[PDB]
This record gives sequence, C-alpha cells and structure tokens, in this order.
Amino acid sequence: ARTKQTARKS
Amino acid sequence: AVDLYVCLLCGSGNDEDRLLLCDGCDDSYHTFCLIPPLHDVPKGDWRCPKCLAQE
Ligand SMILES: [Zn+2]
Ligand SMILES: [Zn+2]
Repeated sequence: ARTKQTARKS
Repeated sequence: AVDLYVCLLCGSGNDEDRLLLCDGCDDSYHTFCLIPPLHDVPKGDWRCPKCLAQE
C-alpha cells in the first residue's frame, strides 16, 4: 500500500 | 495530483499514516475504513477487498 496525505492552508 | 487521492469512504485523505492507496483497484482508503484496522500501512505490497472479489 502507498501512504497518501491531504492538508489545506488558510 | 497523487495527493488528491483521499479515503474514498471519508474523503479527508489527511491521515497520512492511515491513508493506504490500493494499486489493484481501490484508490484511497484508511486502514480503519476498510476491515479490522491493519497494524500499519503496508510498504506498497497490499490490495483492498474490491480487487480480491475479482478472484
Ligand atoms: Zn477513511
Ligand atoms: Zn483494490
């Protein structure tokens, strides 16, 4: 499996 | 974008440590959003249940 990340800036 | 891939069930894809991407078919999932949480995210050698149903 491959790791995935998600983040938003504001 | 590869980062765009988010847990299909959630869609937050923010859990970098739990988001596992299925290469066979599933796009992005969490170890807990799948089946009994796995010990950790496989090193790239794993598949989700959807690809297993094929066989
Ligand atoms: Zn999830
Ligand atoms: Zn799959």
